[PDB]
Amino acid sequence: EPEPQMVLSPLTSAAIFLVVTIDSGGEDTVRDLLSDVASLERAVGFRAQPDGRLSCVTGIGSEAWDRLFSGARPAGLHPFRELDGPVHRAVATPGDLLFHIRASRLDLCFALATEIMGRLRGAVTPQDEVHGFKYFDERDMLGFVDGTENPTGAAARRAVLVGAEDPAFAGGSYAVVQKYLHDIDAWEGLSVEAQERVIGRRKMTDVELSDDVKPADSHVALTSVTGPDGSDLEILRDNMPFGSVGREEFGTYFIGYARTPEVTETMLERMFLGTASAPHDRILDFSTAVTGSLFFTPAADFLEDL
Amino acid sequence: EPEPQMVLSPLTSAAIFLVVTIDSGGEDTVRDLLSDVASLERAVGFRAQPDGRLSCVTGIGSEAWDRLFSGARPAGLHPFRELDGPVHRAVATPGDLLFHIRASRLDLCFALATEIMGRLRGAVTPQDEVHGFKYFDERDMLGFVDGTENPTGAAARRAVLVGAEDPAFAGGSYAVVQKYLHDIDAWEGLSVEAQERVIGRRKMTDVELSDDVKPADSHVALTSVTGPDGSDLEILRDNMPFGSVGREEFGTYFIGYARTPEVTETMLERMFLGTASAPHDRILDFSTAVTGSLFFTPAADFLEDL
Amino acid sequence: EPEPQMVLSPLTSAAIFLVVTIDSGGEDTVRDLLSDVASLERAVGFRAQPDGRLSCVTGIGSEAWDRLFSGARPAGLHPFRELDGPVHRAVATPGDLLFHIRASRLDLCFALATEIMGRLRGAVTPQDEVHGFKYFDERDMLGFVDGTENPTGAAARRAVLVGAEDPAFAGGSYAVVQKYLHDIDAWEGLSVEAQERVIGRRKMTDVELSDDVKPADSHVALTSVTGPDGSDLEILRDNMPFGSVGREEFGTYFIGYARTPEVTETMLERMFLGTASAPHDRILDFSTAVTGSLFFTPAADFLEDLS
Amino acid sequence: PEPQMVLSPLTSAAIFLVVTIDSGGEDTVRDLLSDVASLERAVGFRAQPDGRLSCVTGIGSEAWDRLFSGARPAGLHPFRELDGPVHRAVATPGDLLFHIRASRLDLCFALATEIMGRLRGAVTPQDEVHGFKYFDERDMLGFVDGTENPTGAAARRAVLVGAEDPAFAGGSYAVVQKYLHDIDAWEGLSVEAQERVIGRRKMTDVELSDDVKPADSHVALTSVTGPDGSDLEILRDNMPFGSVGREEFGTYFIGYARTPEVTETMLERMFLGTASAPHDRILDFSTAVTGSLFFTPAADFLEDL
Amino acid sequence: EPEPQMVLSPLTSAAIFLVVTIDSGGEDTVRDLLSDVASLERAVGFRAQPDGRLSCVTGIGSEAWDRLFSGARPAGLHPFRELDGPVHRAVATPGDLLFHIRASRLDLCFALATEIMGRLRGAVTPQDEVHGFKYFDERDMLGFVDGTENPTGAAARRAVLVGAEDPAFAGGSYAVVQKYLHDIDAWEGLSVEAQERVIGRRKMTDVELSDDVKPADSHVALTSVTGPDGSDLEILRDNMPFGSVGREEFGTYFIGYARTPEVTETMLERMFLGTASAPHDRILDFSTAVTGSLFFTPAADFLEDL
Amino acid sequence: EPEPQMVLSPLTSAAIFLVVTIDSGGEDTVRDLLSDVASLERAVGFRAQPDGRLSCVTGIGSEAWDRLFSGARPAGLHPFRELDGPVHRAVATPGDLLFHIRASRLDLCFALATEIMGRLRGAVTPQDEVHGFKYFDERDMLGFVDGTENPTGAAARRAVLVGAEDPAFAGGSYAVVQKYLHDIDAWEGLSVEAQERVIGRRKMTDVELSDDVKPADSHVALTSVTGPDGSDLEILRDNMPFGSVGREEFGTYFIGYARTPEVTETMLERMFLGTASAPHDRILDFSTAVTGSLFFTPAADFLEDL
Ligand code: HEM
Ligand code: HEM
Ligand code: HEM
Ligand code: HEM
Repeated sequence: EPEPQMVLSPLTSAAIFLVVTIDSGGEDTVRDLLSDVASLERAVGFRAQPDGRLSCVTGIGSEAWDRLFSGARPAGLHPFRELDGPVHRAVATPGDLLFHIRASRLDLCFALATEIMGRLRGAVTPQDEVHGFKYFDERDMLGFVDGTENPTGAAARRAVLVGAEDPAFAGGSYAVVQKYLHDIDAWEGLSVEAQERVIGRRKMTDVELSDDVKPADSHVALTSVTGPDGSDLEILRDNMPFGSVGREEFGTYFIGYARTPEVTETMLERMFLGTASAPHDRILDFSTAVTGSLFFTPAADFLEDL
Repeated sequence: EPEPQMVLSPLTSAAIFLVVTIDSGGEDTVRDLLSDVASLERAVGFRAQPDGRLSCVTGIGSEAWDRLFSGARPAGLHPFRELDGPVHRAVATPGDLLFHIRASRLDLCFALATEIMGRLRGAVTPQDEVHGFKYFDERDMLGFVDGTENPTGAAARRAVLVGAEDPAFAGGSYAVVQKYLHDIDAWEGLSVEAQERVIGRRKMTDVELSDDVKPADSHVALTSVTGPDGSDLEILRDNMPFGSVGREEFGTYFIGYARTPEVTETMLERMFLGTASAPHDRILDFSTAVTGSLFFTPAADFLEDL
Repeated sequence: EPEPQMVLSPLTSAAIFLVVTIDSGGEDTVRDLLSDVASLERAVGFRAQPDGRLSCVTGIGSEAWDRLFSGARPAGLHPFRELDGPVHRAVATPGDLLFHIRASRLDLCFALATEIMGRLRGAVTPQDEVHGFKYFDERDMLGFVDGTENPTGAAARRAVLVGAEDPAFAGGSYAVVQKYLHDIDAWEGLSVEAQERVIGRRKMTDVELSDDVKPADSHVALTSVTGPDGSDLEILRDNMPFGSVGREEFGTYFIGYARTPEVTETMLERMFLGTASAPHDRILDFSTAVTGSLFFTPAADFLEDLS
Repeated sequence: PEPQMVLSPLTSAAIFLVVTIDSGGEDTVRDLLSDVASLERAVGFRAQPDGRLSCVTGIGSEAWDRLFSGARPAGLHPFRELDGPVHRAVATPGDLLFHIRASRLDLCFALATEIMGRLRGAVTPQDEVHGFKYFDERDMLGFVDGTENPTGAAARRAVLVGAEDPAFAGGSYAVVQKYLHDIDAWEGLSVEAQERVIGRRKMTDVELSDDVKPADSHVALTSVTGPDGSDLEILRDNMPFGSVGREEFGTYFIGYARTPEVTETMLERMFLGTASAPHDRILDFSTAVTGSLFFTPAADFLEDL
Repeated sequence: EPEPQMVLSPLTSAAIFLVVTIDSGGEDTVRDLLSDVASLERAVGFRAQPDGRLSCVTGIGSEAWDRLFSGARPAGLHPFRELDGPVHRAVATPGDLLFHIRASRLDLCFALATEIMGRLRGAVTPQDEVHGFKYFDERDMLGFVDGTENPTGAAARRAVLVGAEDPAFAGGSYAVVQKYLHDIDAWEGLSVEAQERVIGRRKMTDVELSDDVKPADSHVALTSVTGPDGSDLEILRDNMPFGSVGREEFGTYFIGYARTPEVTETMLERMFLGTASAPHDRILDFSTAVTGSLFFTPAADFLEDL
Repeated sequence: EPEPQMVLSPLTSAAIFLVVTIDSGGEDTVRDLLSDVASLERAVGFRAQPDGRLSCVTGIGSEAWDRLFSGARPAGLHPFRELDGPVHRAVATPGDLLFHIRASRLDLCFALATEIMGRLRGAVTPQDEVHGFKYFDERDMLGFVDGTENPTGAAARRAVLVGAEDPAFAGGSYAVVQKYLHDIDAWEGLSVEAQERVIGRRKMTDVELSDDVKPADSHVALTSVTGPDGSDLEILRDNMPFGSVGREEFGTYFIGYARTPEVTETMLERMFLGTASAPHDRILDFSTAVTGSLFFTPAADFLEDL
């Protein structure tokens, strides 16, 4: 079988998100790193066995793919599609490589990132760097438990991993990243009950609102998508809080994995463009996307055979 | 193909056992809960990732099944069979629903139980509620390590999960519960060596007694059962100590999972009714069963498709 | 230099509260136990070094004291004073001995309680037994962080330990216990904002409400007491949640330590009888006291020097 | 007098927050200062036994005059800029210091949010650093950092203001400097060369013998004996920080002492050098980008506002 | 279908290595133990659930196999082959039974070893006993991170477990043990850079040296073996530091598992005898092997069916 | 005030006991180390803040003291007094320096011991080296909880630390070490009840036997000593289990601290020589002392001012 990257691994207490573009004539240096990335992961990771839980997921953008590789392309790989809604906008920003680094400790993440960037120095330009941290009982900056309804086990495997529909890239996945900044002043102006109506779940207990009470423009309502078969379309989210108190930055770093970008994009469209019953996702009234990129995260063996 | 409940999950340091009967005209409320139980489990459980280890196993009694569902019944589902032995008696007590809730912390168990009972309020009558706690190095109230010979891996899967013998209910299991109260005064009257002869294992080291020394009326001897094919008949036990010091209650809450109740019942019969070589299980001379109920724990997907 | 009991020790994740009365002619058996209690604590506790954090605080009631001991009495030792307010009542219930047992694990608590009761069997009658457990991020059954404003360090020592004002009992303390049951249905009927106005603190963040917004009948307002010298009167609280889901019991087991019972009683009076600005503590509209007892917890050396 | 948590040990997470007080912001600041310990408990109690949340509040020299009337701490003055032949220790603006520590970053961030929420519109942020533990108590140079910190009574005598200034007993002086390291240059050296810069073995953290230890090594220059012949000591709570993209690999230096003279003597030896050493060799790989001095008063001082 | 021993389990912080020879007429006692070994493992192990991580891997030597069993032999089972190189020698020493005991605590290891030896007393002669301990961030006595490049997941399973090539012993594995003593005085005489050239990896960061800088006589170079198929030949190593400061013993206890001993032996030959480009492994200039034994570790069910 | 060594620190899960004699003309090297010992402790210890709990207590023997220092001697410092009882003998063995190294991890202990011995190499001869480990719930090799009645707080300070009775050495303490080997075969021949009568406490629960049942020749009875004022004379014990399964070594490494050796010696005399009511300590019927040494552990500042 093909061996996937750690795209199915659970949420950790620390994360580093690193997005870079490949400079002119940097292809060679990048290809060398890509073949050594798993090697670097073990080099750092083994030091903190067995509680370290260091992993790195490497993603490659659409434009970057053509510059790096000859032959077949992943069927669903394309640039992030900008969504200009009536009120809210999902922007597309540059990104060739994604490094999604997770561990139970930030030091492990930072050490690995140092090794990666040390090898890439002079071949890449950094676009974005976010240091994520767990906030209390798995909460986001809005004060709600975040990640509850992530699929697990076989359900996760079927939702995330590329299969027979694109057999040359089986074991791969698609990652969509968006950096969100929150308007905390406005958010804290709402009552808890009002906030619950925005999300679609109880704040403290994380219990889902009943279908009779759950608004149609609530986050949970709009991101609940059924396919033609009537089965649920699911994504795996590894969102992390981040921020800077001085600059009044309180953020959610969104990352979602899916076997096809169509699933994530459908959810994006419902959020930004709305449905017949909802103008847009109410969460966006308190959340601004400042980045937006799409990457293909190939199977581990693909990177190694370079 | 069918996804079982957490019937194969290991012992935890905290547990809540909840047994209720369904009131007249409470069927509708119960069916609604049953479809939401896994949802409630995640809602509470996700807060304490990743060390929480919160799980809930839901069981349905024989009489309750007929009230709740139409169509096929699990082949082995029947009311708990009372055993009136010459000396000791295994009583049958009322119970329609079983909630076997486990976590590494009691708060998680209590929180989930609160949500379940909050939804069931006015539709059910509580019969029994036990808060179990780990006692030293996996000991019971008799001071012996308890659970040692539980099957693991494939052996556990084959012993616990319903398979091809009842294909419509594959992935299900049968749970037998008995609340035992111990006569500690009498037990502590025995020497350690005498106690070892009752159980069939060394007290401190938990090493099994050799076959030449192990009495025929010892607990280990009587609960060791070989089937017609010569293979060992096994059950998975999740026993928890409980008690109240003031009321002089020192208890073992027995729960055993098996793919067919015949296995558990055979062991029960040997214990209470005895064999040709043993009058009864010597453990019963220091243990009184005060409850007795049998439940079928269906596959997770069965509950969800309601 | 007198050695106090673990009355200054922090909150743990598990606790057992045990209240018993001494039967007729049980005095001798009780005195023997009291001299061995610290010994039993070590016997169980040492097994779980160093994360066990097993402790037992032993308290003796007013009536019980006279039955047990011959000489001087602690100056502030008296039976719990029942408070019959216009609406709410703080009941006084029987209790001769208090065992406040804490550890990081319930097994340690249960093991010690077993040894104590095994020695006391036939000499005492159990009045109350509560198994307390930590609830999330130090929350009570009302869903609020509970214990925030407990004094620490020197402030705790000055607030809790008997000193020169009663030198024969220096290193002792006074414990007031009340078992509260909560009306969760009524409580969950309120909005979070309304609940915050009852307590006097933000629910999720545990941040105290500003003085301009904090109601006069809020829990925090009424339990804030300044003495004649203008300094704050403080108590050390070791409250634990408890309950049974089936019987719809959601409880707070209140225990407060102070160097004099006057401090705790003042707070009690303000809660139940009210002030000029407040009828009563709004928390009592959702909380019923079902027990009430006062104990003196002597210095460790006092217990050891028996017989 | 009850001191702040200036004697508390190093934690795995820290937030350093330096702000200046805007014109007419004094009132808002004084209100916060009286509530800071209250806010610390509000957040800290949530994580009660593992959390180890603490906040040390420091006040600058210029800020002190704007905030308070009456006596000043004897040693309180603005950070003294040191213009050495080669290296420079810059002085940058800073009125308030918030040194926030915990075993988890969330606790630090939560407390910082509450503090800044109260100070919004009254202060301007100058610096914000999120510190993290790096392996076995290492700094960005790859050396164990904090080994020779005083403990127990020795720490108490070195850090806490006593009878020499009785009105401010239980207080302390904090010097902060944000350092950025030239990792490329540093990693160009052999381990042995690096050891000669620091004055200790890299892996084992064992101090070099006096026969081998260079006179311009970090350990040599920061070893100071007073007129009484006893060692002059400071308590350091240095934390690594950085951003991989911007090539920032930093040490956030913070040192507590009962008098700033001790820290300043060490600073002078580092930047200006001695007769035997031009300067501290560590500075050849380290650039100070901030420099501020604060007085951290006793806890009761803040509360009685 | 066959259940293997814990040969795939990760490194722990404590270990006991026990090598014994079977005395004349001790076969019967040994066979009885072998059938009870898993039983003894559970008896001790269950006490420290779930963080104990107690395991025991039992190995049987070539000569011992013939004395114990009739019928088929594992295809690759033979005595350890002594290697007399020009300079360095890999000695073969006596060993009939191997007990590889691991846990997160030494007490668990010692307790199990006590029970095993208690049963074997008078039937076996101890040859070697080593108490291993974790040294900082997974380091060996040479001060390098040790075990980094161990295979994981499916790769580990394919490298370690006997399969269809010997179907009667599927689920088994081959263990090679060597006790090494290090010349620390000589080693510490080298600069860090010189030490890095001996190993083939950076000392502190554990990052592998680039192929342009990595010497041909470095440890990593010589133990990197590609098969006829062009794929990498891998072994699973569970090396533990040990020693005594007074007697100047600073040791590495080498143990390597592989599906065939040919893999381990190839690496051994390259180390001791060298290649065309390298005289011998430079690590041996600072390391002396004092024991050398080869064992077959059968599937668990093989031991149980005795 | 004088700063003591970590003689009051609690028991840890790992320990190394190191006893050496000073070779001829080794005094200078030893004095240099003694001044650096605290420095070496911090160098290793700080790496594992804050759970490492690394400490080293350095002790100096009577004969060694005269060779190392001029001026005053500790009042109670003398060679270990051999006790030749009717049945059992407490031997005196050579020892000039004691290093009592403790931590929560063995690696820390081993690392520090390496540094100490590295500095002392060629100036000292090792006499004894023991690696101690925690055994279950603070048990010794006899299976009893060991250390229960150790004094704590002020009581410990008054029992252990030299005070005004010898003001020049205030903050110092006296350490007596004895390596005991146990006859486990004989011990396990006794019933639990018989073992309880030997010790004077219940085996499993660690509860002290009542005075009516406690034998006069029990360990607890003989080591209970009251001074002239009727208060108890106490010592602080840091006993650690050790052993080797192959060589049938199951040991207790006894170390006791006291402000004067008279206390420890009184207990020793009662144990070996007996009283009017007891021939000897029954524990000695199952325990053989193979070493015996007495050391003075000076205040920390004494070592530093060298
Ligand atoms: C009265 C309450 C009970 C207590 C305190 C108790 C305790 C124990 C103990 C100490 C052991 C040996 C260690 C172990 O393997 O777990 C054991 C084994 C066992 N018990 Fe029980 N038990 C009780 C009731 C039952 C009941 C009612 C059943 C059957 C329905 C049962 C089935 C077993 C089985 C199958 C074993 C494993 C025997 C073997 O294969 O070696 N137990 N029990
Ligand atoms: C450029 C950033 C700095 C780094 C990376 C750094 C690193 C270190 C290291 C690795 C040590 C040895 C281990 C230890 O005992 O902590 C040390 C010691 C020390 N450092 Fe620094 N340091 C820095 C700046 C400073 C500054 C600005 C001062 C104050 C003027 C200072 C004062 C000290 C002192 C007093 C010692 C202990 C010396 C002794 O008594 O042995 N350091 N530093
Ligand atoms: C003298 C004692 C030995 C020491 C101290 C030692 C140490 C090391 C170290 C530090 C590494 C690099 C990190 C790692 O991947 O584990 C390594 C790699 C390795 N060692 Fe050893 N080793 C020893 C003996 C052996 C022996 C006898 C074998 C085989 C029979 C062996 C096989 C390997 C293999 C296969 C690797 C991985 C190489 C790669 O694929 O990069 N080692 N060893
Ligand atoms: C032969 C090895 C020894 C073993 C296995 C051993 C074991 C024990 C045990 C199980 C206890 C009771 C629990 C406790 O309080 O710690 C105990 C108590 C004690 N032992 Fe030992 N012991 C040994 C040698 C010694 C020696 C040589 C001394 C004195 C020099 C000593 C002094 C004591 C003292 C003072 C107590 C406490 C007595 C009391 O007040 O209850 N032990 N020992």
